[PDB]
Amino acid sequence: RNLRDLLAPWVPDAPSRALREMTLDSRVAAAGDLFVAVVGHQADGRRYIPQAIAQGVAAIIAEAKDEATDGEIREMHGVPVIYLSQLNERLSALAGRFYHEPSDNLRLVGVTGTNGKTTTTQLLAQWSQLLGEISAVMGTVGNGLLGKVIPTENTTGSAVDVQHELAGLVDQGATFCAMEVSSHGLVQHRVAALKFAASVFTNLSRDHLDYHGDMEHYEAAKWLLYSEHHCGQAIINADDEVGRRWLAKLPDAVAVSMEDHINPNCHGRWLKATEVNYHDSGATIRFSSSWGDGEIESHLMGAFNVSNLLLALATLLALGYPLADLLKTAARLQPVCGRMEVFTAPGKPTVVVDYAHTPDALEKALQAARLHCAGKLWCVFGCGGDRDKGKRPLMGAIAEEFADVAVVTDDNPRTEEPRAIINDILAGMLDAGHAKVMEGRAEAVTCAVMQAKENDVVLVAGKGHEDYQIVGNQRLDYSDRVTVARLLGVIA
Ligand SMILES: Cc1ccc(CN2CCS(=O)(=O)CC2)cc1
Ligand SMILES: Cc1ccc(CN2CCS(=O)(=O)CC2)cc1
Repeated sequence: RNLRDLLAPWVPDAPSRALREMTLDSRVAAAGDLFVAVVGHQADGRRYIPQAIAQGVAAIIAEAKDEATDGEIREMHGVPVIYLSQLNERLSALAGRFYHEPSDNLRLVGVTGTNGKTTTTQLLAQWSQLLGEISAVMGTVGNGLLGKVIPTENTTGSAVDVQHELAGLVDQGATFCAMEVSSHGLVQHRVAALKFAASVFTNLSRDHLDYHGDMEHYEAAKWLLYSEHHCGQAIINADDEVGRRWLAKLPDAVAVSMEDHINPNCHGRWLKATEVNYHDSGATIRFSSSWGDGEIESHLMGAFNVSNLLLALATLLALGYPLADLLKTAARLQPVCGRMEVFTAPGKPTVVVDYAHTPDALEKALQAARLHCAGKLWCVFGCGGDRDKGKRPLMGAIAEEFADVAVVTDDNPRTEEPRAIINDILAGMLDAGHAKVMEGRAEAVTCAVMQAKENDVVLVAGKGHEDYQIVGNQRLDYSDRVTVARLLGVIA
């Protein structure tokens, strides 16, 4: 890594310096590093140029605004300081070049939208890996090779971090990466120089866009951004209103629908579910497409996961993965752990474990579960103690309305009186007397599972993958998934 070669596309006469790492943070900037001094909200990195120099950085690249002209090479204490205009806009490209263009050394698929980003990302990574790739994910659940994702707990990734982490995955042997792209990330030019093989839009609609002008400006803002990016093949959910409008303007984009929103007259590429049977262990999805027709046995639950699966299918088809091989591997696609995760056993009720711990998520989960439920829908849940109490009666009302049997139990009561939490939940119900209350979560889960009929579905909500019950100050070892598996005579 040489400063001269790094800047060759932009600054021809740049000094030759060996460079170690690229950083925006003067605190971590060590000897031999390239320190990049940017201007943002409140913060001006050029402030810390002397500190970085004092810490022995090999070179600096700095926002030219007000202090210099574009491409201006200065020299401070023997260290090159090269100034670039609109440095925030160019940071992705700068870092891309520094890290040897990792997006040109694997197949990068970007996924954007409000809902289904995480799931669609995981399905892309899983499915590609089943077809022989070494797949990776980047997003909110974390970054890493499939099955080895390191959480992004409390770390906002800059344009440099994005390129760095992608290069990390390349180094680890990744040939495919499914990346969640946040609305904020796109606007802040954090993926500006990435060569996306495909861009997947789970939805383009947003709230607070009722005025024609606002909708107009939103669309224009986004369309502008996408015109500046290397998006590759566009795969767009046509069940979204904005999606459809965009599809009408994008003859090379792939239209994906499960609600009959494909318009055959355009002769574009398309994929649509023609019928779905939601059964006790997943969904049988019959589909037609410009690549051919087929039938997939998905082990994911609900209509939203049909959409997500179809988006991943359409994307991989667009990228040239053979339909036959995709069909042959579809049954091996699994849910994101504790996200509408189905557990079935011969002659037992179907049990779904989901993380849903808010009123909207609980409603969505129950609505999804209902589709697969020939008999009665059971809902086993509680609410966390020592947290906001407002959701409690709302979750009670939801359980009462969207389930047939509400089983109210404990869920991390912490230091709060467990029964007090339950009372708050019951308060929200029209007929609290119709709900079952059982304390001991394990006991409540058992109650539902052992009593529920063969054709019933039991939703166990609130924890998903979170393998503990916080009672008092103890993080006691407990798992909904393990409890359910044992009750069904299967393995979690
Ligand atoms: C430290 C780190 C955190 C997160 C990411 C992932 N990246 C976030 C920004 S994004 O949404 O524009 C594209 C994905 C990378 C590195
Ligand atoms: C998903 C997406 C990708 C690109 C664009 C902008 N692009 C401008 C050049 S074009 O008219 O050839 C094709 C559209 C918008 C949306």
